[PDB]
Amino acid sequence: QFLRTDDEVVLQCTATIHKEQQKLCLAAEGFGNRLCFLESTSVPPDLSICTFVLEQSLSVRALQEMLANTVHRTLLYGHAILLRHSYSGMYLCCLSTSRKLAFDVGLQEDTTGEACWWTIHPASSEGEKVRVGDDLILVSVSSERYLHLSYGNSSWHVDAAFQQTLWSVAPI
Repeated sequence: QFLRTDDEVVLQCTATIHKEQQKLCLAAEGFGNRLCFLESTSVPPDLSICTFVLEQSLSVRALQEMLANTVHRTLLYGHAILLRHSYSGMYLCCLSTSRKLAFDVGLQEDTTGEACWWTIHPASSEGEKVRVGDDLILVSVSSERYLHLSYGNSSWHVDAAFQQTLWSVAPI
């Protein structure tokens, strides 16, 4: 099975500290605060806020074409993608707010611009079809930062950083 577009997926990652390993899912809520967060699993507690739709999928050339002009397809490594949040209808984006050399990651409704675009990359070839069960690296088209699993005081967080994180994107 290979990942396609217009799908409903869950972005998961593996967090290990003090030898305790767990699966975390990316999530958010439309109300008030905009930032995303992570839920522990085992299936996460809340799954409605945990689902994303692969609305679009373009080449970087194509994406930049449309932008410059204004001045169920499959996914391929290197392509930029757009992830809408089922609940809020807003879009997974990379913000310009920090937390300190890392940006915040949240929802926003404005789908124009590069901030809401994430290029997908392989764990270890560009142009190849993305197979379900593959691990993905996501890079922000706007900032060129990575969707990153971060650790704070007591909790795990997500941000756009200079270091990478592997994401188990899968449907359900």
